Amino acid sequence: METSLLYPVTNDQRTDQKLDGLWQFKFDEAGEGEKSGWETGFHDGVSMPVPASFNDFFTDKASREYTGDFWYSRNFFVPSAAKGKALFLRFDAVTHRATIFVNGKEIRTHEGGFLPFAADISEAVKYGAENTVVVKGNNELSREALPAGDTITLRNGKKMVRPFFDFYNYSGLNRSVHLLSLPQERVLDYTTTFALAGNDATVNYTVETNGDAPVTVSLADADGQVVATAQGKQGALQVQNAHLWQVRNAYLYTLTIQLGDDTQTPLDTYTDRIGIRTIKISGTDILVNDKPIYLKGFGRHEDSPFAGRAFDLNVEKKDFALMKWIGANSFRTSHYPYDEQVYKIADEEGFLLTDEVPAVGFKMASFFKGPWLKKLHERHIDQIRDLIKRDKNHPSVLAWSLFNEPDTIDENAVPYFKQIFDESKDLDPQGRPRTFTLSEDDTIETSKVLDFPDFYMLNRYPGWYHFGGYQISDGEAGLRDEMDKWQKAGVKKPVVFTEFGADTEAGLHKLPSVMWTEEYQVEVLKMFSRVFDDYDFIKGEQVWNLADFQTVEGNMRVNGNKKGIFTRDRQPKAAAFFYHDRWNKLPLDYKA
Amino acid sequence: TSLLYPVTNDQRTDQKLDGLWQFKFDEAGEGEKSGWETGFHDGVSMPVPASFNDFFTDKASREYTGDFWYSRNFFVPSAAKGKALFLRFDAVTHRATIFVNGKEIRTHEGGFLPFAADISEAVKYGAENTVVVKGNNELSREALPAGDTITLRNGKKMVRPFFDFYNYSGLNRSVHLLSLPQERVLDYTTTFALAGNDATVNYTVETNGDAPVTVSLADADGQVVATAQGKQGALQVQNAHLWQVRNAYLYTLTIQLGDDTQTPLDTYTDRIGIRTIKISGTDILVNDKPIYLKGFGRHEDSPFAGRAFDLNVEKKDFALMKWIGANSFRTSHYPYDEQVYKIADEEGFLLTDEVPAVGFKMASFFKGPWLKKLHERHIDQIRDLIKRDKNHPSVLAWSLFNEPDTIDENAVPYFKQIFDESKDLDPQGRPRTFTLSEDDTIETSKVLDFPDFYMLNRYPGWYHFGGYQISDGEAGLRDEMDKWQKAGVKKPVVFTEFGADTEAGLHKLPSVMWTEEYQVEVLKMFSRVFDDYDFIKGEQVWNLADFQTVEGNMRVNGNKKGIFTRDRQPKAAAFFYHDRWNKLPLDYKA
Ligand SMILES: [Cl-]
Repeated sequence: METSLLYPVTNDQRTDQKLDGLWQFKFDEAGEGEKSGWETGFHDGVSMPVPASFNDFFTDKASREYTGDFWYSRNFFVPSAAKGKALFLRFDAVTHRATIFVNGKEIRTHEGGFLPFAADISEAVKYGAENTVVVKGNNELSREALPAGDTITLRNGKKMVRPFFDFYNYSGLNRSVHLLSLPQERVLDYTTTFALAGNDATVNYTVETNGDAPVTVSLADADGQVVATAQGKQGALQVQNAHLWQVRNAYLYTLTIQLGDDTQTPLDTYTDRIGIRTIKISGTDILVNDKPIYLKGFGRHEDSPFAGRAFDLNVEKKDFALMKWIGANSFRTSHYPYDEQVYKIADEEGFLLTDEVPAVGFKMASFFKGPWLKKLHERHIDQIRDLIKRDKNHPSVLAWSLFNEPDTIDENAVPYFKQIFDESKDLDPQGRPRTFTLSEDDTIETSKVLDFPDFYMLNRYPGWYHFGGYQISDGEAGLRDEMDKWQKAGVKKPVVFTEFGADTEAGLHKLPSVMWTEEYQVEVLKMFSRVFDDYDFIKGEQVWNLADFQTVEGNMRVNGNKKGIFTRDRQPKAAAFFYHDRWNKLPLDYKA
Repeated sequence: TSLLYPVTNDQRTDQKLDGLWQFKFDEAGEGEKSGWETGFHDGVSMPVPASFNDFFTDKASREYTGDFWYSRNFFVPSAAKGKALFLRFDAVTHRATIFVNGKEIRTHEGGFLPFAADISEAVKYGAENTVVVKGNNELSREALPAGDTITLRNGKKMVRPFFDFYNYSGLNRSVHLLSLPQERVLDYTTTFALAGNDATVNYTVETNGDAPVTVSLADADGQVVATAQGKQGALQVQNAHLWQVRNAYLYTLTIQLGDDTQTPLDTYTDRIGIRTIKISGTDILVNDKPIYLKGFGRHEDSPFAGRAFDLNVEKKDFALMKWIGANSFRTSHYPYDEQVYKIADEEGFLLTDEVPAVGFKMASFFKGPWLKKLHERHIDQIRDLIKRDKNHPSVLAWSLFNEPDTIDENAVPYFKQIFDESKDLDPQGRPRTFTLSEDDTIETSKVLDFPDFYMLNRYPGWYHFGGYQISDGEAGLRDEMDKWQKAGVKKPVVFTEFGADTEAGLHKLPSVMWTEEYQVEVLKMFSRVFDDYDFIKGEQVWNLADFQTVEGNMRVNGNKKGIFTRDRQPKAAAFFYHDRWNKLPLDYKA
């Protein structure tokens, strides 16, 4: 029930100072952190950068694999000019679980390590003095929290995780920490939808505030020129001769919201950039601004060698440099909400994102049978609400993914899907498509939930998990056989392939190819391309993965996952040049 | 005296002595004073054929320089009493003395051409006998290939070559025990002419007696199509199947000694291809049509045998060269095992046969007292090479130096002499040439009148104008190509080295030197240049596969300029040539 997830801005009514830097850090295996006073703060631990996953900074494995309570400590200054304002610490992500103490006093908890949350500390600090913030984070996985997984205990006592997902359990203060001072009466939320008529457009907005003061809304273009204004919390901004936002061709207008009448100084100002564009599913078409498009891309994680799962602006800007070069125009934020700065860059660069909530693991290799479904569901729907509230105004969000590879064959999955889909059908004012990925075991013959998603996202791995090597010929025929069945039943919704590919160890070559070589990656991708091109209802290809990424140790995991088109260092495998050639030859309206 | 390859029939036997010999180093030079020439069994087992270097875990052995000893027992059949008995050594790198049953039979200089020892009177027919080989692998400016031997401050001897490849040494090729007739074929020659659909093989036969000679040619199905009598003669082949590039057809030649009445005294058989080679101004003509050369760039180098011939690697190297569209290669920088040419003959490849005249330059050379003995051994190894490989249809040209220092005006007497003393050795009179290094250019080279066609070694984008400078390196190469064109070049030009070290697995966007992408970028550049000039009639890239090399800070475990890895898998540049070369016809530029 987060009152507001607006991204921090700086103006005369709102301040935002980052608390990033080095913190004190201590493990707590015994769980006696609070018994012995760590919540008042400490400086007898190890320095830990923020934001950063804490796991890879340690040379010993038990610390890399640590599972339990852990503590971050820091001092921060509160200016005396802040007295009277609404004061918040905004945590952009604490994986997975956090209790926040300021000066020894408990402020709040939070569940879910991938969305932001703020702590009202207005009453917990001395103004004009140094205060202390302590974070008691937790790490464990259970089937009652997203991402789904288990926590086991080695015979020697140490806890460790057995995830139901691929990626590594990178943990800790994974994203920035802000100190905010906001007006007492302020903007909490706003919403935008768009309509196009001829060369003109209309933004339809609403604004939520914690009070009754008047609301002025003003829309300015790229050069600061005001082009529409309106009064009140509902309204319609008329933009004549609009500059539409276009795939791989962004145009962003600045939106400005202010509280007060013209006898006041503005009691609050908020500011955000939005793109004027519309998204419709029509038949099997995905329409952006009423012309069909064809998705090309990935397939991503937030993973980097030094930050773990933490947001790094350098790695993010290179991922976009690469993705623009290679011809992509879309990617899915698998398998969890990304740092907010990523959606701002997709807006700036004209990319189409599939925003995913962290519901991986709904799949035991009897899931929906059990009793952890009650608590799991609360957290799932709550994480879906907060995700849609945070990112709804980004032009680059195209669709919401509400599961990843859930067990759709279990008939008991249908009551759960009915509930999730019912409870979310109206969260997004733009009413974009809501979907999920179907795993390989989940086909037109075996899935029970094919009626729900607004378009289809298939995860197919012929040539890797099935029909590998010289059997690849049988795998293509068996995929063509499935795609034949969709066609017969007459798919009325678009189909998008969202995973496929091949683990590839850069530098491994063979002629002829063998699984794991660079040549085999290309043969596999060429094979998929031949299938995609032979069916009109296939409307996009998102390969797995963009880069190689870290993973839980295992005998099938050559240090992480290696399915990337690029290495973890962000350099290209042979498959990168394949797609660089294919994707820059496919137009935006491919198949139409 | 005879370098014919061994064959098996009723007059001639041939049995390999390959396998595990005994082996000992002789750093002191006491082996003969110690009685080792009588054979020994107190050393280490060593495969033959194979270089001995890579079988030792200590660097002192791997790098050993000096006298080393091989010893083996072998059985001489009773049935062989009365024939000419021979130990034939296919290659002993670089120097050998041969002992049988402790008796010194013969010595040999040069480590890449075969020699035979007559052991007819040194054996006990019907029992075991001993063969011991005393080898040496020192280098000096008086032997090919050229280099120096130094002593370290700790006494140990170490080689410092004037060439790139590693000093792989020992019994690098098979050892045969031969049984030959007392009167036998020693040599033969072939030359060809064409006329319509008919051809003429012009042969001669060298013998060590006066018995009559009888030559017959049969086609691939065994049908006889021409006979002749006499030590000189001409076989008339009606409606001949010509030997074509990447399209071989081989006739079987059979030489037989003795008149129509006696038991046959000797039989010798070989496989030849009917085809002609002419340099017509600026074209290379095979069967009177112009060709365009594409290929490598090779070494005899494999992980486990070293320099030694390994038939598995050779058939694999050939499988790859056909896959990639190539049709030629140069046996840099020394004659190869004789099997390489027979496969070349069966696969219709064109070979440039190179004598180990490498390292004739320092970092001058033709201004030293070593030339006199160097030249002795040089023109002798030229004679042995042409005598051995004459009759192969697949040998296109002879290469008499690799990267000699032709800038000094003193190279000119020596070239003059080498080129006069080889003038009339090859009966087919194929073109004689050599490679010009980066420093030897139209502006600076003093031996440009000698070669029959020009072989160019250029490394823009690697040893000069690397990295972002590559564009200035391309411009300089076209500069030099403009000056050749200005100088009115009348002989053909073939690029025979160019390329870039590449560590398989190193990727960068944009590229940096040593990555797979940069190599493709460099090879594309050279291609752009080659295609804008008509006198350029061939591209032989360096190198086919990563090969081993002396240790140095620029050698990342050997040379890495190879299109394929030392294990013979492709780098990205493999697929660039696979695309390009399989689209250039055999008559590109005509
Ligand atoms: Cl206070």
